[PDB]
Amino acid sequence: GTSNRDWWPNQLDLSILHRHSSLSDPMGKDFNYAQAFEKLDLAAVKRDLHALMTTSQDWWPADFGHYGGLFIRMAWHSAGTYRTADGRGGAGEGQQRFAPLNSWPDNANLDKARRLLWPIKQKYGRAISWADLLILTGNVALESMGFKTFGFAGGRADTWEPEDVYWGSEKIWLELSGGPNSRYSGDRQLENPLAAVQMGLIYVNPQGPDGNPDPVAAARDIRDTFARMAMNDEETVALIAGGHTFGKTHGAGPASNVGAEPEAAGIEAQGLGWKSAYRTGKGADAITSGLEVTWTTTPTQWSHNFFENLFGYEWELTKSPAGAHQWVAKGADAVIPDAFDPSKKHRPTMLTTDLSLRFDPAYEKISRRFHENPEQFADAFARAWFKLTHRDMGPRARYLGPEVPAEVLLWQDPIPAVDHPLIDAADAAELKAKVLASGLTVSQLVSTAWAAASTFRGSDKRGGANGARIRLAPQKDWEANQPEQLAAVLETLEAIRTAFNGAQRGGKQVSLADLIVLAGCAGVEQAAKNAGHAVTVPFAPGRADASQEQTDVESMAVLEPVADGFRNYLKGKYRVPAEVLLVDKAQLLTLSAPEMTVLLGGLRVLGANVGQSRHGVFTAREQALTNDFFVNLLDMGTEWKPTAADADVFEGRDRATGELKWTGTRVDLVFGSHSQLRALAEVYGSADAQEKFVRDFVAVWNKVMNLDRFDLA
Amino acid sequence: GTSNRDWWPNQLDLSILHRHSSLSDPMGKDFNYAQAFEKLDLAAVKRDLHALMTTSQDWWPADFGHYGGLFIRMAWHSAGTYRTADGRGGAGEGQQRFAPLNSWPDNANLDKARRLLWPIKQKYGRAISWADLLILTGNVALESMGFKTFGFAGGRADTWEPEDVYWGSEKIWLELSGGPNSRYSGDRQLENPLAAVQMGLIYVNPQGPDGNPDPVAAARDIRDTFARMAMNDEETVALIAGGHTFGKTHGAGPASNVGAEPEAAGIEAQGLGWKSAYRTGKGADAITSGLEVTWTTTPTQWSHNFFENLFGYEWELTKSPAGAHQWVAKGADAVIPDAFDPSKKHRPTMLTTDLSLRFDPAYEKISRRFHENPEQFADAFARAWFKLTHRDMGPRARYLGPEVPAEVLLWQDPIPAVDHPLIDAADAAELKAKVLASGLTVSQLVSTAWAAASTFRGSDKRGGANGARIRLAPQKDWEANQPEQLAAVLETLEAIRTAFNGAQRGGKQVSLADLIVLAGCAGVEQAAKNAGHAVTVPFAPGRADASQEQTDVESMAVLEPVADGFRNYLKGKYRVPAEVLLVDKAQLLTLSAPEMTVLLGGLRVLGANVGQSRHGVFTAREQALTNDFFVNLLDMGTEWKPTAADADVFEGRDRATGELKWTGTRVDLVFGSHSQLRALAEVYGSADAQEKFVRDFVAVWNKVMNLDRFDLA
Ligand code: HEM
Ligand code: HEM
Ligand SMILES: [Cl-]
Ligand SMILES: [Cl-]
Ligand code: NA
Ligand code: NA
Repeated sequence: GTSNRDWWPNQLDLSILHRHSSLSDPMGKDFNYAQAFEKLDLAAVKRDLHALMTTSQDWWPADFGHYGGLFIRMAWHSAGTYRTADGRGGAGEGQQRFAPLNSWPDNANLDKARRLLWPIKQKYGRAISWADLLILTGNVALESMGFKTFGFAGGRADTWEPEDVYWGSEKIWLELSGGPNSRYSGDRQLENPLAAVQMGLIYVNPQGPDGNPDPVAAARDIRDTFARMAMNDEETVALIAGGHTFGKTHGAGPASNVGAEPEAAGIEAQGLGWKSAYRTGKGADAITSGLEVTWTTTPTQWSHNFFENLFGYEWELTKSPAGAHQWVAKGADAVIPDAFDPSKKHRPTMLTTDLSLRFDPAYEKISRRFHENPEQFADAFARAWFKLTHRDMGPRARYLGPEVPAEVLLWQDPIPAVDHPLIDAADAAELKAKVLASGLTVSQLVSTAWAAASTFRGSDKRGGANGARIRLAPQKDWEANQPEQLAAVLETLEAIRTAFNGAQRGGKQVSLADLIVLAGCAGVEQAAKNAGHAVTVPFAPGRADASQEQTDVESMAVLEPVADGFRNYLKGKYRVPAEVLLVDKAQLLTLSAPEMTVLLGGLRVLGANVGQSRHGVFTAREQALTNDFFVNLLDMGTEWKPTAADADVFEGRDRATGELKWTGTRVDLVFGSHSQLRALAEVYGSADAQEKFVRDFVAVWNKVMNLDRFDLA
Repeated sequence: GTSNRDWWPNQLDLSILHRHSSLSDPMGKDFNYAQAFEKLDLAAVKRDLHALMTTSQDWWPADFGHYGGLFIRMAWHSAGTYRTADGRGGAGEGQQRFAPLNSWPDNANLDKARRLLWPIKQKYGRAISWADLLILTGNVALESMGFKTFGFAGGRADTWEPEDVYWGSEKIWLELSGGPNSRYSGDRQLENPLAAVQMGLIYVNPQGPDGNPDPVAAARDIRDTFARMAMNDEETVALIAGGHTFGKTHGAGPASNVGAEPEAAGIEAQGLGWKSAYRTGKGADAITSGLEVTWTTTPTQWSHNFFENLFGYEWELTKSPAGAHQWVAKGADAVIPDAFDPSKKHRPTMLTTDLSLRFDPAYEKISRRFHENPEQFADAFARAWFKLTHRDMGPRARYLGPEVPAEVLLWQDPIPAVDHPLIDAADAAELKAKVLASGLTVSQLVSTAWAAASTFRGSDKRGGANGARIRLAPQKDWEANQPEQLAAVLETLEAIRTAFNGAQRGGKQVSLADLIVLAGCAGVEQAAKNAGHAVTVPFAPGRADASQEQTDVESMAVLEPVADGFRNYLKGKYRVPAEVLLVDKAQLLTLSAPEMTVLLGGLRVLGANVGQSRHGVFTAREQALTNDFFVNLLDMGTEWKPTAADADVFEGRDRATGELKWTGTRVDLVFGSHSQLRALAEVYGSADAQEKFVRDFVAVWNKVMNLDRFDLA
């Protein structure tokens, strides 16, 4: 059946904004996963998981009698899709069980691992999500094998459909770089927001870059992709060596024996895939990656044998039974156990990417320290494993259950506890009046609170106004935030804060994070009053202020808005049309298409544009909250043409006289072009809509102010 | 950006079941369009529309000074996408304003018509939908030009995104027949459910079949496509000749002058398309279809001149200025007015498809009768226009406003008024007890009520249990309905009804339509009791019994389920996989994916399958309402293989013993295969879910029972 995407393959796609509707969710409207999980008997789940580790199923027999390596791999891949650039991927939504991840070549035979878990998922039902269970299973694997983990938080609610993520443009699984849809350009520069070297891989190719088995050049790919997953060199070595302390790879015969991935398999496969024609197709004969490597002498027990072997032997190149490049210690005795035959032993083997940890000079220093000090290795690995598997879980306030680690980590963008009474409604009213009396304008107030709150992204639940990090490095100097205007606003607000707090009794004080938000509320209230309407914008106190020392500046860089259509801002010139970047930003802000539409048309007339640009300011009463944007955008009396100077800026002229009325960008004019967006703009641009517009504006404004407020959840 | 549809183009698509979520709807959850419309001042709207008719705008000047022709065309195209095979298309959702219809070649320049109506839409806002306004504007055009309409009903709520409709498989707009994706095969047999001859046409090609200007062969296409749109010969001739009493076509220069359709046009085009480089690009120079025909001597006034000209002249083949085939009157004087120059006149002209009305023998007899009896023509066209524009609106209970015609029409599938007191709760308890005492089984009761209620389709809102049409021709004889079993159930229920009604006082009686549904409720209650649960199923009385003379048997045929996965029924072999047919039926029933899931798993264990098939009856307690379907479908102890005899039937065998446990179809096993469906099935198949399953089952059962209950809405 031919579809709209077939006829108009470049039209903007809005369906990303209406994923995750109540229609696709089996749970009731009022289901609260946190409440369910808080009553789980986590200890009982962990006992069942422990027993599972050594209870082999004949349809996928356990290597060495123990599923722990499989399950660590499973949990690492669940977490390993994460990209810092947009926060997408990661374990936090259990997306490994949906397309396309459930069928990525790097996730081969993890469909077996998930299926092994069904009896436990079934037993506990809605009290443990799949997302939580994949991570918990990896922790219990670790623990069962003698490794002390750093802790565990629950609270990853399940999702019910695929997320829309850009994973690349290649049309062939695993395509080597340099093709028509190459993710590389220049001197091996991977395109943002991608964090893997080939389509369908987690990070790197285990044989080496595009299959070339050079440990030195592989190290460059590891470093780059791990950095794009928020891990530095120490964390990267710890994670790779830690994980390869356990289990084995699977490459017993040629890869051509392996059949269709799950999404392509027949219905009788019942959601499994990669059925293999090689011998028994499983167990001793398993084929997963096509490598055949077993790292340590005790693959079911924590040890420091990975680095003993890596440093203790000299390595030579060889091929697995499927023909993949890997390495063997030919000088070694046969000390590595066989997974099924107690009468066989094997020499040590390593991947090309393992040898990277010894032959890249920076890695070698770290690997040597871990080798000589395996207690340092074990702490670094525990910490990095916790970070890997919680990186996309959001603020610590989301963490559930009895094993949450008490240590506060810099990467968590931590918010100090509030130890004092909060402002009440009367206090908030007094502060709103003081802000408006200071001389700060509607535009200043709205722009500042927007800048503070709109760094939130729901992909990894980082960002938002909590912390008052707008006042700190680097947010204070981001171009989108108008650093000299911002500095003057914050000085005024800080003076108001000092005066209020100095006048109080009995410990009551307001944070600057709360005041920035409250002051934006006052701006919105004043804008409505400018338009002849009395409204109260809701405000919830309880944000706290983080310090510069509690703020990782380099980690915060990926939150910088380089495109913010809601402020008509584009930091430079991108291949991606600006209207596409708008929808992407709306998706990160968790906005539907109606909410995006109302919010943008109101921000335009409140004076939120960077630089005070006139683009899209389709009103003669700027700083009044009206539906002017929509009424004037939709007026057929105005004709629109791209300017000679810039094809992405448009002039709106009176159709009869030629008189210049307005200018606008693609972000502005898409609302008059796109057939779904224009239908929305019509609702808000109708003569009966002034009350609706104001109410819907205030509701979406409040939603944005509260995106990071999981303390109130 | 590579998507799941790219990697797995044949995987089942569930997004169709989650269109139209509250996420995409700008109106609040509680907006009630019927209530808004009821308060509109329709008379004020109609005065505005009358004024618009001759208010010419320079960007699209009115032909002859009057937009009426353009607007009748616009309304005829809004309604003209309708197909009886599935009920999809039609005017009832205002889909003309969204892709792909807004950009179909046959809808060229209707983007201008819709834009002319923005100021009226804007003025009245939410109280008049676009869907209603398109139809209203066509009525006003008719009225304005001297034609008295049969009436008008409001009530078509707006929608906010494209419907998913199969419009064909061609990848080229307007592709002629016999291509790789041909919609024709055999002896010009058009594939169901399609009702147009080429992709992007409303019905037929105005030049003739595949462009061949043969009025006789064109007549064959007209008859077939119009019958696929629920119109017989009399209605077809009345509509074409009525419509072409007005206005003109547009073909002033070569079609190569006309630019991108709306969905492909530049952002500066602000939602319009087909910009033309020919002279002024508009008005006297307009190009729409490429034909240049004006039918009558008074194109802005109702007349009898269409049939005078059709019969009064002999016709010669000629070419328009764009090169299209059309016809000109031999020897005629220049009597037809020019649209813009009062000093020019033109000879009568006709389309190939107009000449069909004279040269097809059956049409000629009707056209002659209308020529000789123009009052008969006027009444037939009025009646047909009402039917055209209301065919997809559903029961008369949905019709709103002061111009609804009182006459009840056979095509409306009419339901007699209720003139008596309804049964109360005590009476319903008494009847349920009589039903369960009769010996009728759970399977009988559930199957009968399912058969009665599941004929509903939300595309055109036909069907459903109101009317008790299951007892009439043709529903009583449909194979899916198990005619012999059904007859024995109905006999028993009709005896219960007669006895109850005979014992009443004061006019109280129960209809058989209500009793059928109440008896199904009793079956579900009994099934719950069988499973050890205390459940009460909701029941709302007030259905009435329609007569055979109120039930057009030929129109009812299109409602026959030839595939009903809910009963594991497939009438024959289709190209389309059975699971795809299931999702299609769930969409017609207005179900989401969770609702489809719960409903099918419950129906299986209640004994709803046609023929008492054991396919998918994964329980050892048939006729008990449990979640056995899900728990047993998801048991990894069972292995599934297609049978040697039929690849679409599967055996489930104990994996260790080889013993046969179950059989299933594709409909059954898709719930264990498709990654989104299996996630749903896992919720219902978990140890904590028996209560949720029962409660969600009873809710979706009741939803299905009430689909046509617009008397309660
Ligand atoms: C440069 C990064 C990495 C590469 C290229 C890599 C590559 C692979 C490959 C090719 C296998 C074999 C899959 C199979 O054939 O069964 C695998 C196995 C495994 N990997 Fe990694 N890996 C990386 C990092 C990780 C990390 C960060 C962890 C966890 C902290 C991890 C843990 C595991 C485990 C436990 C297995 C064994 C699976 C089993 O016993 O069934 N790896 N790795
Ligand atoms: C065999 C079925 C039909 C065919 C092939 C047909 C074809 C066409 C075409 C080619 C045009 C010219 C479009 C343009 O260039 O602007 C048109 C115009 C029009 N048609 Fe039809 N038509 C059909 C049925 C109908 C019906 C059922 C109605 C209404 C009851 C209708 C009402 C009109 C009107 C009023 C116009 C004039 C538009 C104007 O003045 O701008 N037609 N038709
Ligand atoms: Cl994601
Ligand atoms: Cl439709
Ligand atoms: Na994420
Ligand atoms: Na329809």
